[PDB]
Amino acid sequence: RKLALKTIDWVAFGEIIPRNQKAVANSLKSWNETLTSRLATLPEKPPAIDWAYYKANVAKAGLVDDFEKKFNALKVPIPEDKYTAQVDAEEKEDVKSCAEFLTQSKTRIQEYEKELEKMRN
Amino acid sequence: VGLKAPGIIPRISVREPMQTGIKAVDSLVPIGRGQRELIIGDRQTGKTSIAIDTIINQKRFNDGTDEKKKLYCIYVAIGQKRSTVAQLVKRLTDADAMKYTIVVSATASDAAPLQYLAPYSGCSMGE
Amino acid sequence: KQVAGTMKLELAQYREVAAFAQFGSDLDAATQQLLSRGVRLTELLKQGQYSPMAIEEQVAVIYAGVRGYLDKLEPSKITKFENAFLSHVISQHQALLGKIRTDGKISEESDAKLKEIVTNFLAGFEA
Amino acid sequence: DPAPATTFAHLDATTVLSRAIAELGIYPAVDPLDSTSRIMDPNIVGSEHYDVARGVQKILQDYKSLQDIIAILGMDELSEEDKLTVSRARKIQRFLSQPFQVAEVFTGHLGKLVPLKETIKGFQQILAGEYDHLPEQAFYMVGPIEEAVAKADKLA
Amino acid sequence: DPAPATTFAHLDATTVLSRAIAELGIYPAVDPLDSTSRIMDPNIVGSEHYDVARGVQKILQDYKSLQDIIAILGMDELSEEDKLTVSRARKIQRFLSQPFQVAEVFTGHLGKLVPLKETIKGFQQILAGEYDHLPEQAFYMVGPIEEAVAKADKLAE
Amino acid sequence: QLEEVKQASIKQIQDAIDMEKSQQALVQKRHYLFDVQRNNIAMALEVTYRERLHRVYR
Amino acid sequence: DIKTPELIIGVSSDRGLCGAIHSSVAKQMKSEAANLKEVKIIGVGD
Repeated sequence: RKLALKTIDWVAFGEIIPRNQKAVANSLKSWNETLTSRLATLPEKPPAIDWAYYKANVAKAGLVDDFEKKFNALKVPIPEDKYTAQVDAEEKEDVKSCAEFLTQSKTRIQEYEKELEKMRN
Repeated sequence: VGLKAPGIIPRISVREPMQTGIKAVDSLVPIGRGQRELIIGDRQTGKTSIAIDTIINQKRFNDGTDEKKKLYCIYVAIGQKRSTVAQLVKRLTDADAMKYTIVVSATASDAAPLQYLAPYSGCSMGE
Repeated sequence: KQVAGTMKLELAQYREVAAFAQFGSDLDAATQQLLSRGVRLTELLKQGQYSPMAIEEQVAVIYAGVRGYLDKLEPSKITKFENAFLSHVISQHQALLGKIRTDGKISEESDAKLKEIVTNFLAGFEA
Repeated sequence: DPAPATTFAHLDATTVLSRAIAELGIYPAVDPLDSTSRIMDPNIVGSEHYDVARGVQKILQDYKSLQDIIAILGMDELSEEDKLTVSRARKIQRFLSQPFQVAEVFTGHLGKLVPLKETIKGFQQILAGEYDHLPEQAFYMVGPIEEAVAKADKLA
Repeated sequence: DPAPATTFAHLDATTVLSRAIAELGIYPAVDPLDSTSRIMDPNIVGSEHYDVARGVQKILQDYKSLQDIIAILGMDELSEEDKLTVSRARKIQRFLSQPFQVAEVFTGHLGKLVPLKETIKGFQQILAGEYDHLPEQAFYMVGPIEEAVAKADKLAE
Repeated sequence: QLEEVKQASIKQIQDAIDMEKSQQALVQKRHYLFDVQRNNIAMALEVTYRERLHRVYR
Repeated sequence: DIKTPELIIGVSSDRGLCGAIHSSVAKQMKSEAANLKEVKIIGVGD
């Protein structure tokens, strides 16, 4: 693991015209920050083991080898995705925003500015 | 140990800072190196802590490759029971700042001259 | 030196303003600010048990308060902020950190880098 | 006295029973700004403890600062928040008063023993000022905070 | 302490620097109402000096008396004539403060020095209560009084 | 006369501003929100796999 | 007798270092203050 990245956007937070999440985003960013700091903290890697020399200094040297093989050959799986609708249940609710609220909002605007012109006249 | 202090001439006064990571310290009673400064206070206020964190702090400097900030740390423990000391050692260990560190330890135990001597010892070692 | 001179001074009054026209309770904004600020600075220097740090960071955060930028907030959030601010800068303004460390000083530019950064960080702290 | 002075070095937990406090009648008679434990740490025993304490230690510490000015002045023309807090500090003090099961003969009072949580809770609550609409003495010789509550009723 | 006590005998001019005053931050940090020369004179230092000093010393001493009210009973607050003196003393104090001339390295204050008459005079003006329209901090850490006047101006911003 | 002139002037630009400010925000900030969280999600897991490879070997 | 469905003002001294005069008024103005429309208060003394 390894995971990529989007910066704070406070404008975003407030707006969520899916009302059922309005609070959540404020809290959810702060949950994020928990991860953000936590990841920035740690490195990815320990070292490894020179089993040859440790076998020299372990008289039960079989052990070093056995655990060596199992460990070094082993790879444990990255904590696995369960959710990826985020992108989606957004970008669709972002259309929800645009088309649905874009159109209605832009069409309203036009009438306003249309009467003003003649009101400047 | 009994080697006496040098003269005037083999010195050059300070003009380096010395840093502890302790904001207050470094700021307000800003310290340099070669100096002498009293830590004065009562008991386990992290009595020690003060030193420790500083030392740990020097770790990054010791992780520097300086010798302007790469600071070899010397800890004289006078009268400090082994347990305390143990913890202490351990703390450094944990911090492993110990690698650039002597810990001269005359714990609580030690027949009196021993505690007495230790500083001087540390001193020679530091000179 | 750049923040601290002033700060020391400021604290001096701040501490002082506990004694003239106060032994413990009274009011006026000008001065209240000084207190507020002061209180903040207190936090800002308030560095709990266990804390090795690097000076520019320290300055970094210090700068925020000195340059009056959080006065607003409560102490409680300072620390939190400070931390937060730290990963932020650490990460991002690692650039900047590079610089400040380098210059041994904060250049005016680096300052500016702070100014927006901090403001923004604060803002980010919201916003 | 040098003897104790030395001793401290060897301590790890210090129990200062405090006669002043004792004079305040209290058994418990400790003064924990004195009675300190190296092993009292945000570390070793939680910060909650520490902090809840730090507020307490603080408040008390401040209070300790205050009593003397107050000694003259009372707290009368001295800020109410302080008044509150002082009283609270004290309440907390009182709340620390704890009966002795062994010395029920001595105390009259019947021992109390309080597991940690209720301990935390207690202070956190008092600290919350939640309790505070209450009598100081309610906090006296309690067991858990409930008992103070119980007692509050019993008072008022 | 017996030793200094003895020492005193030998001394004919004593500078007792007051750490409290030092704690009051000053530099002039001195004890002033203790820093003497038995050899101050209305003749030899002339009476002007002498008197000025004595008056001053007095006022400071007086001021000290006023301290007694103020710590617990008011600090921009009580009676006012005394205020007048308080402030005056305070100015005097500030004026008594003079920059350090090498610890400009530390302070950034260029040290100052004032030969005697301008000084005596100096205080006399203050004594004359001239600068009362003028306020305190302008007086701090100066050499001659003008510099304080100047400082006032800088301060009016 | 002059009153009505300004009354429509206010109301008209008012609805121009507020609607156009609504429009611009929603795209970016919602775009915002999606990528931010993804961020957060993904990060965690990076660490969590890794840390462990340490923890274990230790 | 007079009435209104509707100048809450208290009177205090300028200075303390006297009783609970202040405390009282301080209290009792506020003690009121919730109840009433045109909530506005005037303080004589300080």
